[PDB]
Amino acid sequence: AGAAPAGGEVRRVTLYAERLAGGQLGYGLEKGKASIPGPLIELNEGDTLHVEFENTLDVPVSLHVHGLDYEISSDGTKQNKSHVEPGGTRTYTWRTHEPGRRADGTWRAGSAGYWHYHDHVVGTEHGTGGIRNGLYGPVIVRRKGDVLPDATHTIVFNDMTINNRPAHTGPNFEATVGDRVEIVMITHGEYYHTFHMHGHRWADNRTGMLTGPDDPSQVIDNKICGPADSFGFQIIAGEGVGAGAWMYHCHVQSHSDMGMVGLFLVKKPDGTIPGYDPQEH
Amino acid sequence: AGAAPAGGEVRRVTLYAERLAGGQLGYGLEKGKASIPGPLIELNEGDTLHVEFENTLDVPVSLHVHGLDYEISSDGTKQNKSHVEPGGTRTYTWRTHEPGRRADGTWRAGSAGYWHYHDHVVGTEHGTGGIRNGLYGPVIVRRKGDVLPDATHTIVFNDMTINNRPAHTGPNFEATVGDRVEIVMITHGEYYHTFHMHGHRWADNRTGMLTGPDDPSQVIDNKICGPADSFGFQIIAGEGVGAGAWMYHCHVQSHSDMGMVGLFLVKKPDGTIPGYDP
Amino acid sequence: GAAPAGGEVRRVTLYAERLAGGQLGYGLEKGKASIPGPLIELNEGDTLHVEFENTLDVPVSLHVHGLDYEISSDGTKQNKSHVEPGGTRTYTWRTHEPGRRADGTWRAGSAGYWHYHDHVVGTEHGTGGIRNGLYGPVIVRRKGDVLPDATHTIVFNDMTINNRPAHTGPNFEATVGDRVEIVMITHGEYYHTFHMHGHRWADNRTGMLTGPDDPSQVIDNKICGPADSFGFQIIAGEGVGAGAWMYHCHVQSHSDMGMVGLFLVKKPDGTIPGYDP
Ligand SMILES: [Cu+2]
Ligand SMILES: [Cu+2]
Ligand SMILES: [Cu+2]
Ligand SMILES: [Cu+2]
Ligand SMILES: [Cu+2]
Ligand SMILES: [Cu+2]
Ligand SMILES: [Cu+2]
Ligand SMILES: [Cu+2]
Ligand SMILES: [Cu+2]
Ligand SMILES: [O]
Repeated sequence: AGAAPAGGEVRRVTLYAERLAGGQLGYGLEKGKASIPGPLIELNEGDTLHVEFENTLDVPVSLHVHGLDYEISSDGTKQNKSHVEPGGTRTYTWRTHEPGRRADGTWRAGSAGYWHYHDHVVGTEHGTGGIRNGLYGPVIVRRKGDVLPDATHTIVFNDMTINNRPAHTGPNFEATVGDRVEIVMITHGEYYHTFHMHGHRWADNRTGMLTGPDDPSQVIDNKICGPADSFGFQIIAGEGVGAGAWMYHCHVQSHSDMGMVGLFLVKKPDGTIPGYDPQEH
Repeated sequence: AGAAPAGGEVRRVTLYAERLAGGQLGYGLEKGKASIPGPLIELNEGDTLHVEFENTLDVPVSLHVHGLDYEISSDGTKQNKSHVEPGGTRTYTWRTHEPGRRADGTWRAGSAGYWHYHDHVVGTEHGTGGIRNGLYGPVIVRRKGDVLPDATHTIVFNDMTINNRPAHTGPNFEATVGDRVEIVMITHGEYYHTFHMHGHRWADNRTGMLTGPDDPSQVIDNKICGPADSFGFQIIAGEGVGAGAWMYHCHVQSHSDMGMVGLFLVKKPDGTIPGYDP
Repeated sequence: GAAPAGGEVRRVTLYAERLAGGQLGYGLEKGKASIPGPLIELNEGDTLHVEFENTLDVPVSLHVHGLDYEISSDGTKQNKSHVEPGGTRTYTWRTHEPGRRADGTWRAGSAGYWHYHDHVVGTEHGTGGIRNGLYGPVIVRRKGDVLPDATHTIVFNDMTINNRPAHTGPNFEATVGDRVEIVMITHGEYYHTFHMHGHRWADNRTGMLTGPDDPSQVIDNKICGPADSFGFQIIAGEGVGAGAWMYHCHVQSHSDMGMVGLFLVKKPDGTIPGYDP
């Protein structure tokens, strides 16, 4: 898909918090297309995003971002009078920025990386009940020259669920051998977990690729993660291992048993998966 | 900026273990002056420090540090007769070393970082009564050319508290927009936590800040941590996000909800906090 | 000294058996099983065929982290690659050197501190097979890697170190100045914080910085949860001297209840000063 360009476009989008089946809550880019996870927000460093947000719930909701620049007005908390009342609208405003030398000669970390947004005022003032119900979603902020993927898949460990799904309902994601798949992995709630993928590995750093033969970042297939931790990577599907149904799961042993498990379906060029007996789950 | 010198002085300090109000145990720089956490001890790589310790409790205590060089005699553990009787005194010596190449020709990591000290002898032989009641403190060992801060603030997640404080008592931490703020973050006791800061982000490396455009240290705003973990960072306060009461909190949902929160009170240059009730 | 560049096809026989005391483990010969299992060491490019035998009365299997295996070597009941009671199976592991793709991007190497474990006993994620000790280490070395005087594996399995009864180590001995490798794996149900007295290491691939432009953190305390694996190499007693150098999980209760051990660093004349158990 090429590579990211340099940023600096004032983007704007519409966001709504809606009720979902089963008492669940979610964000969507249009009324009635709310999902869990929320819609993937993607940005290039420099970009500015106005988020026009409406609350269709009977309770106040908010919209709070990790890792992006925001004045306190866009804090998204009761503490800075920045929530959205029932039936209310409010425009939030996020900025990103590039790395660069400061006047004291110290490097200013840019805004790039794998981030998230969630609610901060439902249930409690730290968003506990809203986060549990599914008011969360991913934010990617690229830097110029970042390799771009063929696909992007978000995997939130929210307590003992994957993306609030029922135990052992995945989700599963598909690809084809060689694809540049990207994974965003976020964690929410009470518990710590350990994210693990069969047959694939990545570098523990911003992009999940090594920069080169002098990138000392370690190569893992298992990452521990806690509430609100976010990381991402990109892998080449089946690189060095082939097609097949490739397990991902939480490696905390009671958590894969209770069903924090899903499948990375990496397919041959003809769309088949060898040995994928769908009844092996 | 104005950085940290090279090291290699011999330094000396007096530290006491005391009871404070209501079952509290703590280290101080002089008597009566005990604090939780204990006093910040700061060095530059290669400095030797001679801690002249005195136990003022009616039970044994020790002084044990992370990451610095000490010889086995200054473990601060009962298991090798390093603890201190009630009323006793003992000098613990910690050393620091610069980075450098070795005998076999590999690079030997400097003793620089964000470290800590704690008791190892109260309640149990791993300091479980002593860690739980406040007998811990921060340690920073600066390299050469380390950027120096305007202020330093220690945040310790000691099981379910920040600095053995009551629930929902901060601490709160003040700065002006533009101040170079260093944060010493230590976890202790029983729970993993995940450290969070509103509006501010830092590098997951030694300094908390990147070396330049080839430093691949991840930039994060949320860090999982477990007992005896120590990291730290420098951020430019309200840089790119402005003045206001910026929350920091354990992002474990019940933990924040149960009071593991405090406010980073950041000022416009006139000493006021937009949107906050001072 | 230094590790070579890989490329051999290496064969080995592997056995799952019951141990005394009702546990389970892997060995290289029959009656020689161990918890953890034996250390498997590879160079980047090395292929290893694992001639594997289930001597247990239930399906066991072998599943590896890090390495390149085809879905046929997956080790899961899910992909029908577990081994029935009494059966044999060859699991094949490959490794790859790093290198730049036609992509232009940089492909990471198989090198690392890895581990194998059972995926089919107890449950279909090997929870009962890991619990009773069916686990063990792997070190894939990159061309030129430093090689040590010793390697020791410390597995945090729930609240046991190497499935050992509480407060019984294991202790490992060394002489001042030795180069000592530690493989640290965690398994099971709990998070942990692995800590060593008197010693520190780099939080990167090898546990040692490349030099003064390696920005890696230096630590002596690392939080790890089920299936985490890492390693390092420390110079024994470096700058700190001989002694009984304690290592433990740093969750207070976990240390209190026997997740402790010792790193016994001898003076060259074999004395460990002031040590008396
Ligand atoms: Cu928050
Ligand atoms: Cu989990
Ligand atoms: Cu948050
Ligand atoms: Cu200790
Ligand atoms: Cu917490
Ligand atoms: Cu300690
Ligand atoms: Cu698995
Ligand atoms: Cu533990
Ligand atoms: Cu596994
Ligand atoms: O696994």
